[PDB]
Amino acid sequence: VQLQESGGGLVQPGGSLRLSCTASGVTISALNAMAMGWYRQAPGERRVMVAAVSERGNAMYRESVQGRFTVTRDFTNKMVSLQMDNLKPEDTAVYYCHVLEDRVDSFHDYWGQGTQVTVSS
Amino acid sequence: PPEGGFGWVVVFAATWCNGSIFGIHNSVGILYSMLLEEEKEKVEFQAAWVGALAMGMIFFCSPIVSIFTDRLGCRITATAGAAVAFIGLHTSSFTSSLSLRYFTYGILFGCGCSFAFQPSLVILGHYFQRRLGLANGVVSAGSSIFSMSFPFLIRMLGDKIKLAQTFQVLSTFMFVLMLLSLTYRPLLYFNMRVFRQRTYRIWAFGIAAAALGYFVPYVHLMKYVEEEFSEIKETWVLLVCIGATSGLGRLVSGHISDSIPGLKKIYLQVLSFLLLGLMSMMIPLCRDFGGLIVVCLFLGLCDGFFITIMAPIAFELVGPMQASQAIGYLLGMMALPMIAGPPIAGLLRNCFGDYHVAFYFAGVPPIIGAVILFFVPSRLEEELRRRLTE
Ligand SMILES: COc1cc([C@H]2Oc3c(O)cc([C@H]4Oc5cc(O)cc(O)c5C(=O)[C@@H]4O)cc3[C@@H]2CO)ccc1O
Repeated sequence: VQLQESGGGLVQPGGSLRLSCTASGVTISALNAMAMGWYRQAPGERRVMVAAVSERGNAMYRESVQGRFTVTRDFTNKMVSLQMDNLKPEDTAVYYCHVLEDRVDSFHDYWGQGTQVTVSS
Repeated sequence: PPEGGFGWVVVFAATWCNGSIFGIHNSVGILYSMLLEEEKEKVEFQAAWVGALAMGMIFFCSPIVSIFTDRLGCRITATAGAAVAFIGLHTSSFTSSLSLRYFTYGILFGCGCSFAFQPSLVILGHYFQRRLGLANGVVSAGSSIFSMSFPFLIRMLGDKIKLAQTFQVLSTFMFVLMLLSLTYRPLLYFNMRVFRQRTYRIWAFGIAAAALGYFVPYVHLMKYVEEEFSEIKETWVLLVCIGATSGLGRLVSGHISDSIPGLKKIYLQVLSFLLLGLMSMMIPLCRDFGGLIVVCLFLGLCDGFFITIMAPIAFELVGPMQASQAIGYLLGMMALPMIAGPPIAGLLRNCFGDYHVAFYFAGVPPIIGAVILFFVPSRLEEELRRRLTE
């Protein structure tokens, strides 16, 4: 699995931004058994997951982003879309596309090119 | 694992174990009822409480049996349990006395059956991995037929002999089970390691919640029939229908479970709980015997789709090493609600004069359990939650 397209944007506080891309280096059938998500790393912070889409389609969010952001997945297109509504200055951070697979007593993880999202007044 | 070969004799031994245990438990209760009518007390509640205690000890003592299994071995545990059960059944033949009956039957025989039961479930996993569902289905269908055969046997072949010799006759099944237990061969305190898994914890809690009202129909339908539209002289047909349908459904469910990968097998139990709840809530409304005959088939199907599939799901959830502890604690949790249910149904019957409210209230816990089971986390969802929390 490979995550290539990347994205980003710049907006004022209270604005919005959207991201969407298609993965590569993996078949659609194999990907359908894999979940997709987004990571975050602001300056001086550890890399953590913020939102993800489960195999059954259940979307889960971290407390900092839950209630504002929304995520959707296009299974056949190998795409996941992140919608960021009501952005704030604290949201400024680098985000990476992420994929996960289930395996016997272990998992397989993938990372994508960093995406730049900043909020400034 | 071989998935065959020597596993079939072990399958036969487990079938014998389950069939003998449940057949004896069902037969003694029937025998007590006849003697109660024939002879006056010389007690009223204790007569049934002794049988209830004997039935409940099997599930209540499972957590203790699990550690003995893990420490000594399935063969040794089963042999010791069979020996203790044989001793209890043989000693029950002594002169009639409520105090001595309490001990000899409830404690000795109950604990012997408890020690003999869990290893029978654990052993199969050492030989069948790709066909474990089929193995369990065969074992459960054989157990159903064997258990159903007991009263049909003794009620004719007893020759009206006194209750004293019935225990002596029945002890031979425990002796033969003790001999057969040697077939088990190996191939692979209070730590509570299993309860770490959210999936297992939720699954066990849901099954325990359903167990409160799951067994009310199977216990009280044959007596509600005698109370409403009692004119039907063929009332024994329902029992045979339930038994045959339960055997067929157990076999079919065992075979089907092999084609469903991973934790998707829990959907079968969810559907079974929903169907049983709806059917139990409907039972009071049916006014045709030919229709109630239809309800019996669905009851039998749900019975199999619930019972047969528990052990494979435990193996899937907690691997082969922790399956013994998982099953033991599952049975320990199930022990109390299934004993509490039918007494509450009888109390409601006494209060209201009919079983309508009893069935209405028995229909709910299965639906609650189905709702609980519908939200068991997925394998990827657990990791996603962990990442989001960290
Ligand atoms: C004293 O009052 C009560 C009486 C009853 C009776 O009703 C049922 C029933 O519907 C199903 C079973 C099956 O149970 C199993 C559970 C397992 O975990 C694994 C198994 O293999 C089996 C089997 O094979 C058995 O066929 C047993 C019984 C009880 C009489 O035997 C229930 C609750 C009460 O409170």
